[PDB]
Amino acid sequence: DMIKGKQGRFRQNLLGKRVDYSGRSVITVGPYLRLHQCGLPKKMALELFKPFIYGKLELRGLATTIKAAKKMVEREEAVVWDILDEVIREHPVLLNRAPTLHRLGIQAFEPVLIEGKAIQLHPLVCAAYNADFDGDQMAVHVPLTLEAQLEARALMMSTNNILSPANGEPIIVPSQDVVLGLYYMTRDCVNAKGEGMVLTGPKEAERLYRSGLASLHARVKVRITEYEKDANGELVAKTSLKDTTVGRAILWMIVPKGLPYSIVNQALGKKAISKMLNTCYRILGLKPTVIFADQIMYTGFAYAARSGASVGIDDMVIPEKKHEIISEAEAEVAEIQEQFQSGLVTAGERYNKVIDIWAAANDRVSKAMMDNLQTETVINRDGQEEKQVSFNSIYMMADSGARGSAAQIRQLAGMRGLMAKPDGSIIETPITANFREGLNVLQYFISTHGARKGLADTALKTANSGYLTRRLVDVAQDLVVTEDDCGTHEGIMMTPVIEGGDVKEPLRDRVLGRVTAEDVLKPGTADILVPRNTLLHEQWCDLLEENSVDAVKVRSVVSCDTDFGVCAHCYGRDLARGHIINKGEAIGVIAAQSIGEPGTQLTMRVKNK
Amino acid sequence: MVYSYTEKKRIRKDFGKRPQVLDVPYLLSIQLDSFQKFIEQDPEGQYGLEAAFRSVFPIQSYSGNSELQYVSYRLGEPVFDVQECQIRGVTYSAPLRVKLRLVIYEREAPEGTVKDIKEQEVYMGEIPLMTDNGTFVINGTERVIVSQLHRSPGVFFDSDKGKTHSSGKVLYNARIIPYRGSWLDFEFDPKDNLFVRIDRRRKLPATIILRALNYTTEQILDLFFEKVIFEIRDNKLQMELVPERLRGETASFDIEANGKVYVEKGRRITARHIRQLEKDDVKLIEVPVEYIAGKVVAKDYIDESTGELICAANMELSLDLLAKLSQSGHKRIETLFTNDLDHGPYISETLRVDPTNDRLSALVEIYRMMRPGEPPTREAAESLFENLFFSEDRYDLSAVGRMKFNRSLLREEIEGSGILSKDDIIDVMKKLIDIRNGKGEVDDIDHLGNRRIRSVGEMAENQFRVGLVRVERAVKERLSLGDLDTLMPQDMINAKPISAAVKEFFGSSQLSQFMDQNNPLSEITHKRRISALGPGGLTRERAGFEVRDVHPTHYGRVCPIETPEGPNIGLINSLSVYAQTNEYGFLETPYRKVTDGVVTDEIHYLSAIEEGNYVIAQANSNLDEEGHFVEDLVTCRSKGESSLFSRDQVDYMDVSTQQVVSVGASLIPFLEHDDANRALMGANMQRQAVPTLRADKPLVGTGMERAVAVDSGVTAVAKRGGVVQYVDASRIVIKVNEDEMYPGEAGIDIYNLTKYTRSNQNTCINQMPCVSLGEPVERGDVLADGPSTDLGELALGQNMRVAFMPWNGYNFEDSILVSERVVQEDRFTTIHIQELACVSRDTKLGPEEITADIPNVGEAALSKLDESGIVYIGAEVTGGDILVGKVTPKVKDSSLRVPNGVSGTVIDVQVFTRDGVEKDKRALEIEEMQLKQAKKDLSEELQILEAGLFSRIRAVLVAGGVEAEKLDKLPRDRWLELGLTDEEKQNQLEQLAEQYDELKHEFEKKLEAKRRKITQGDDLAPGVLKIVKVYLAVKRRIQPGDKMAGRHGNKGVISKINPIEDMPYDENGTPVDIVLNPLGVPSRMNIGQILETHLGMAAKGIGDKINAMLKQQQEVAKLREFIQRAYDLGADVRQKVDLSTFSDEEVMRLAENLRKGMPIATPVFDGAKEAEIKELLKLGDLPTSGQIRLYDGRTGEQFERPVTVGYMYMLKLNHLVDDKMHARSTGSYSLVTQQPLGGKAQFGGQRFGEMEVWALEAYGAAYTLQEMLTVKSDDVNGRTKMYKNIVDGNHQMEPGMPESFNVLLKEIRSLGINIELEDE
RNA sequence: ACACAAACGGCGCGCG
DNA sequence: GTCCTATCGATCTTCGGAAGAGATTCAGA
DNA sequence: CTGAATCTCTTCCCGCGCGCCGTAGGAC
Ligand SMILES: [Mg+2]
Ligand SMILES: [Zn+2]
Repeated sequence: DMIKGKQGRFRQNLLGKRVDYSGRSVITVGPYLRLHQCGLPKKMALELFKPFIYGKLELRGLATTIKAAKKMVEREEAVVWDILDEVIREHPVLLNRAPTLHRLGIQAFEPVLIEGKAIQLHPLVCAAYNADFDGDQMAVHVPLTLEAQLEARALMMSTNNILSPANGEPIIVPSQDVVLGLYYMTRDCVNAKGEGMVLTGPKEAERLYRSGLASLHARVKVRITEYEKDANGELVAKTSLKDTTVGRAILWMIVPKGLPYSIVNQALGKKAISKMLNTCYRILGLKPTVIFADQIMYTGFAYAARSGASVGIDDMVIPEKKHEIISEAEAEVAEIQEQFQSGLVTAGERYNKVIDIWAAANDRVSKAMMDNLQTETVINRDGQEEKQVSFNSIYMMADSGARGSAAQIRQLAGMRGLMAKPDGSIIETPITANFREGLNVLQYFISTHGARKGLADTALKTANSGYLTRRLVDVAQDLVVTEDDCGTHEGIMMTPVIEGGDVKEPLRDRVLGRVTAEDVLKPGTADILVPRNTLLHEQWCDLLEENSVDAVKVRSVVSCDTDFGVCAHCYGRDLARGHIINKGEAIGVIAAQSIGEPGTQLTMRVKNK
Repeated sequence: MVYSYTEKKRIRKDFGKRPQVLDVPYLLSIQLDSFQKFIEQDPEGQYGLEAAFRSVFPIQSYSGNSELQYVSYRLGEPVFDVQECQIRGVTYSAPLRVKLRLVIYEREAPEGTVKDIKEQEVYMGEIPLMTDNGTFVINGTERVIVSQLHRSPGVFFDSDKGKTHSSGKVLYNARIIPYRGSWLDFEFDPKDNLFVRIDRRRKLPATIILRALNYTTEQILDLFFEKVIFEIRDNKLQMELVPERLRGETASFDIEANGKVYVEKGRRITARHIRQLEKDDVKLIEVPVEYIAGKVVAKDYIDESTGELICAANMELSLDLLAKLSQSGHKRIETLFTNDLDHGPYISETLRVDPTNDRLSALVEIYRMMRPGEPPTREAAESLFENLFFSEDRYDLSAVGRMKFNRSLLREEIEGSGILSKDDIIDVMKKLIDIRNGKGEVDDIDHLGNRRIRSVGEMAENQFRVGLVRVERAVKERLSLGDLDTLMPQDMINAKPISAAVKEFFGSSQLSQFMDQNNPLSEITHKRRISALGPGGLTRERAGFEVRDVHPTHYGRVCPIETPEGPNIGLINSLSVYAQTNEYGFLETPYRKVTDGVVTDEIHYLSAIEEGNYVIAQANSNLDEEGHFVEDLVTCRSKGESSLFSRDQVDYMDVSTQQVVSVGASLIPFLEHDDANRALMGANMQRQAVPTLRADKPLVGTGMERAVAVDSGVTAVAKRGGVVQYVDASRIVIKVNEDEMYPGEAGIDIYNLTKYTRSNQNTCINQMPCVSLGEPVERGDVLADGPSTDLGELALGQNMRVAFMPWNGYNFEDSILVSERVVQEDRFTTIHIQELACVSRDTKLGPEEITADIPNVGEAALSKLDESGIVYIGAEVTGGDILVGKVTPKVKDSSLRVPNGVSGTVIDVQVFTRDGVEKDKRALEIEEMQLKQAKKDLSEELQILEAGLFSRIRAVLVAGGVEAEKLDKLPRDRWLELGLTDEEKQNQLEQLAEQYDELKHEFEKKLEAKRRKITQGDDLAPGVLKIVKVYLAVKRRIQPGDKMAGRHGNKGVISKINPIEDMPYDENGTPVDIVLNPLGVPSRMNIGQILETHLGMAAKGIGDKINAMLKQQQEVAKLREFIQRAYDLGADVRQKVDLSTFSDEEVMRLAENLRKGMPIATPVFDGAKEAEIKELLKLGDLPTSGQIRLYDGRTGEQFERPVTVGYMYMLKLNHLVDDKMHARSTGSYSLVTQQPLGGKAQFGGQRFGEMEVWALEAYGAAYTLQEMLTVKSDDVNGRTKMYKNIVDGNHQMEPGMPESFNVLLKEIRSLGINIELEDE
């Protein structure tokens, strides 16, 4: 028993063990923190570094002996804090949430000291950690030796880990609040205070807004300068005049050089910000990106507060058609039931026709509800009135992509809609009521079936998925990239998934980052467009799709002829580095974890020319 | 409308519309009734200890024709009261004592008594009395026993889908589950043969039992199969056709009669064809003889002409067999009517499988299976078989079990024997066959009707009976062995086994819960909780989604929302507000009757099986005040399905909209608007709430606040109609109206408030007064508030001033922003109490003692102690400070010190000792002090008692022995001295003096008894013979990381404290208390919270305008008009008040209470609508939108456009950061494995989880990992050397080798395996 | 003599 | 009361679940 | 030596917080 199973030595002790110089704390968000920084409480810090403190004290010579040093620390005297600051001056530290999803689940930080007891985390990072501040705890560990410190700083440090390893894509995309404030800022108003002036540049734009003589999203003409990096990368400037809203100009000041102004000259939802930041990094590199992220984070909070982006019950405008469509639909359903009483239709046909009537009714409600809210703003511009996208709180939150979805608003403003038993059978009458007006008892009771089912599935799924991952990690762990080339000229061929008729994925995304197995045949015949083992990075992939390619042959890890391992060229690009992998890396765990995290999100319960 | 004095101080404004008839039933009814029913010595034979005994007794021995027979029991009063028992830290047990008759009947004669003796009240029992609040007091503990949901005793019918042996077949299952004893199961084999198995033992053919039940094959066939017949009628064996049996058939030959053909080969048969066939007398038809051969014979047959028997029932026919029986002279051959689907051959199928033939073989065979590899014996087999299902002592169906069973078989008679019988088995068997033949329907185990609730009383009794069974073995042997002429019953029965059984049951059973005393609501919801776990139930992992998911029958019976998070989901459930339990233990709910056209106030309770028959309208459905539904048709659930039905076409209506939810959900206002997910969270968080020091009340209420507080029992109640005269914040005493003053009674009632005392969750429960001397009270009025209560209104948290908006990211995510004002305002300051105790041991190197002469410890700590070595009450201490100066020889400071990292104040000393132990000065004074306190209460009680006794003397002194000039100056005991004969005055003086002495004696003996109890020591555990208990009080403010929750599932942690200047503030110069993240609202879909804040904001405004007038000297007329207009506002609300009547004095008193803010009620599903809210805002001082502009406290500039500003009720959860934050740099290590200790209680280190190692592995870092396990976890040598190097500033590690690895190697090597390390 | 300190294994309830 | 001493293993409130592959196992072929 | 219908010892997210609680039989 002591050996076998979950309680066995292997799991109990060997593959996981309690460690000194560790602590756990409750989490909090520190907006002031820079991305590389983390805030921790003095109390924990004082404990954690006692051996370090003693050394400095005896290096100071203030403590005659270890016991004396320990004795002084009990005082918590000012000098202790002075030494503690010196000790902690740059020492990296490790923070991990539990259970970890992936290697991003653990990252290194530089500490700052706090009077309270919670541990403070940068908001942008926590999202990657999947932290929700409803009470989440977190564990801290300190690397002791020189080698670990460099290891922690070189790899784990947050600045290194902007890219997801499951996909070479930024995991840092801003928060709900940060994105919304910018979204509100980047929106435009047809007419506004101070509208219609000409500004030399952002400098006066900020001043004019700060003085309140012009509104943030008021329309304005501006002069601006922007930089292009030449064929080699040398950045040269151009100046031009633009028509824009004021908020865009001020935000441009935060934008570093080398990025076209057009990307920001538009309303910026999470969609736009996601690709803007992603492209920015590739064009400019990492170092500007990390600092660029912080300024984005600071700005978003500041003007989100100024916006006063509150939400109120009055904001939830209800379409009058809701009653009309409901009454209209109800009449038709009654006809279907009567026709069944007439014998004109079977019960199943009677049933399914009714739900179709409801489906049309609900959608028409969605049409009316959604169309009204977005349309809800009529404004005067130098006389006469015009329509523009509504500044409604609810619409902005969903439209910005910060939170929710069209379904949520449809329930709240429209109807909770059709609903089903635990068996999945749809109740032959939907939940016609919205939430702005209360449910009826039975309607609410019906909803309980769905809600609990969702919780039930989650509970067992989370347990089942973990046991799956354990199986994955064990088998995968053995594989390691050790060779540069295995020698094969063979490979597999890649295509876009062609199902449900035409494609449902682009071949561009899949071939990216791989290596050819044979030279690419150029459009036409006998001409070769790419070498036989070219690292298929972005431009060539763009070049290929520019051509009439349908499929291409690439080397694969499975085809890799390596002994006791894998060859780098077969693996190609590293998701977390962009460039080809460094030799000596155990990919197997990475792949296992990559699959493991998303698995939790699953569930356990002629057409054209 | 009129109100009580307690009600007439905060008349909570209401908006509910429905004038519900039925009041909220008493909450704890289930528990109290359960135990009361169990504990009573009910003369009737059902339920309670009496029933258990009658089940067991009489108990007899074959040996001497001797028995001991049962007589009823006596129950003794408890040794100590609740608090004395609690203080002493023991179980609040009562003793059981019984009478029984022990007899010896005569041998060789009619069994008259040689000797019989009735027991001298043998005692063996200690059972915990259900405390007043329905809890049970255990040793130093208070516990709650939850109610268990278990599969009811009855017969079940089930089918499998897809699991049917992969064949795509349908498999049918039938099970009989007794109330007690062996399981019995019947099953349809994939090969369609019917098999039986006992207690999940190996498969057997059902027919074996039939033989065991002494039935022949022909009898078996007659029971199960209808006959089909052929007869020699002028030619070969014409068939006795019954045309109806041709249903769905196609003829294979000519079917003809009366010169008319009705069917021919290949032609189908139908009903109209059948009508002609029988109508035309087709009773005989010569089927082609080969068709006869296809059938199977229904009987065994003889060749009577030769006295020979050659034919077997179940034998399939052949043409020669037709000749053989005809050769035997038989006029008829009988065969078993069958159809390929309508009438299956399953019994015949089984008969072919069955190897057994006779009852001997059946009895032998079954015994063999029950007794594998054991000697059979015919009578042994029979007796064993009898035990299986035909003796209560091994198989028993309770009254409910039999009733349930009879209901299943569609018996109109529900009564029956507790044991089974042949017919009962046959009926069940046939039903399963009926289902197989497509003429039966399966049950739904999840349907409530199949499920019943067990309560404390029921479970305890069964546990009690089990103990008797273990007595049975002992007593029987003793009785068999005993001489019986000098042995007496106390010898025959010994307590130990029985006491243990109940004793261990309470302390160990999963259903026994260490009560979540967190807060008043936590207890009550915890007490009415339903669990599926435990014996006879499922297990937290073995539960399919279907069982977990809410079932339609749950409506109005089990709250669908309350189920707690985690694996408990769907397993743990709470009763509805109006829930009730049937005598059978079925959860039942009341409904109103649709009497013809009018719904009527008559109410009837139904179980789900009853509800299926009728149609029931929604509670909120409109009606015309006569009973007729305003709409001619209404929405109703008939068989759980939702459909609309006409007035007088519907049958019943639900009494109350709140009927669907439990109390925990009920407290959430505007629930109808909010999504279930958040709602569920809110309910659980309620019990998570911790009281606050400055607790006042909820503003936006639901209407449960008064009821919950009263039924909780934490508040004091007026037991009699009375007026108040005393206050000390420790006791309250009431003078009672004459109509409730009893003829030989004082006429006064006194109560003692419970003060600061650690809860089960380390929180104080001190009660507070809410009254004044001379103040009147009705019976049942609220006398004293308890934790989280005011005026008997449940008050968990605080009404905060809040707005929704982003604020510099500090409120991103659930993060909650907080103002320094709130902490200064004490809103969420809270008090915690911790207990620390020390024991003195019989250490073999010399026993321990408490002393101030601690070795080498500093003077300052010693100063904190007294000369007894004990810290003083009221002291203030910090981590490491000495509390108990206990020491060990060889002397040593084996003393108790404050835990590291905590500071608190000291209030308690309780000292205990074994018998034969000397006391100290501290204990003596405390013990004497408590004695004095009891005496003081007794004296004051005596003072009124004698005062009433004096009143009798003084009254007659008005007319006889008149001495009013010096009335009481002649002492009131000297009043007797009058030199009088039997005269009226003397008779009063002389007789009442005897009563005066008895009264004096009662206090004396009560006084003596009290101090004697207080004086005595305790039966401490061995190895220690004196104990001291110390309590420590901690006051806690709010810090970043504390967990905060709003009722609408909006939980979040707070992280900031701001200079009050920074907070956004309104044009009226008022800052907000809190700021919340707005983006959560659409994500959570709990808009109701916003409705709360809007309403609360309006409620505050009403109070403010009231406050301004009261702050001014506005005359009462203004106050009268303003308040009355406030209450009358709204739609057709149910509530009303008549302020004009209240003397203009209670108006001020009532009005003063209002100036804090208007308290409002909001029925769960009949709350106020927006239009009403808009009017209130207009009646207030705010726009109908409720949103306001605000200004940045940092810059003084206005925020863009209005924002939501409102007043919300907010709760503090018992999870504040300091109680969870933990850190360790260095510390001890475990012996069995050198890895660090674990957890917070011990100074353990964090566990580096297995998965997290993988994450580390994902990165290329290796040195970190090496250091992680070697240095930091599992290498004594390395970590010590590392320790020095750090002092040396090298920060370098030596590789080492994990010690635990050696442990594994040893263990493996300790196996039969040889394992080694290889150098090369 | 310049030095150790109080957990082994279960159960229930909650937590993200 | 304290303290010594020898096994420990039957009949009672038991059943409360279930996917997946190596024996052993049902029906002849 | 073919066949299913029979057959039983593996496994059941990672961590955390209290509370309780552990051989039988006997000199009387
Ligand atoms: Mg969380
Ligand atoms: Zn390769």
